[PDB]
Amino acid sequence: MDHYLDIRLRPDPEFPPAQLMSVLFGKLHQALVAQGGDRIGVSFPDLDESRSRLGERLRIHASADDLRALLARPWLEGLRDHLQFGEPAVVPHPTPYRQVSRVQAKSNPERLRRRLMRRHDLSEEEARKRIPDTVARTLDLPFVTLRSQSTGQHFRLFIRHGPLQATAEEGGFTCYGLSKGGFVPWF
RNA sequence: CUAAGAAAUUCACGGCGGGCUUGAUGUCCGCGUCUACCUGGUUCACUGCCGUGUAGGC
Repeated sequence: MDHYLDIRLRPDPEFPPAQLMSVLFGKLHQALVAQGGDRIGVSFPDLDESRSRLGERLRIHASADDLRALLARPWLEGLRDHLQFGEPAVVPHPTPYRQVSRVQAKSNPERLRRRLMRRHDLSEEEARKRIPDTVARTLDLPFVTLRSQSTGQHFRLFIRHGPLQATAEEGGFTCYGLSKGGFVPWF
């Protein structure tokens, strides 16, 4: 979209940058659910996929002026000191097919044992013998702390930038989920 | 090529007993331990679509 807002976090000695990225993402999710718009894209530049750390930048995509003003205010609700955001400028158009989307993994076999026991396959000890073992525990690289709101606990969130094959531009949804679920123009 | 050249000391045994170390004593006075400080990077869970497996929500 043509309403991008790059945000560059100011270096603060008291706070690590991912600890503020989690608060920025939480305020963005809370005030993005609160509006009437449904598909508002979110992209993560400065990605650095060699040292396994998320970037210090963040951009939005919303095909309106009033909606992009609402989301310029939304991620900046109350903080006003740690963001140091920019101005909405006219975007270039390479669009190299890069789609950013959520992924999920299973590292707790006891939840699978609970689901096996108390929902479908009513047993006591067949569950612990049959499938699980202390092996094949997955992992995913970009972490977001993301404390919950509606009676929840601290749970990570993992995201993937897709294939950057520069051949064409396939149309997709702007956002599926909290922030991003589709393709965005990548710079 | 040596004050050279050689060589069986061998046997036995009862050290015994007796005894009052005694009393006496004033260690004793003094004292300033001060000063400063980010545990923090770090709670990958709960429960469900689902016969596995692998999609999703917060």
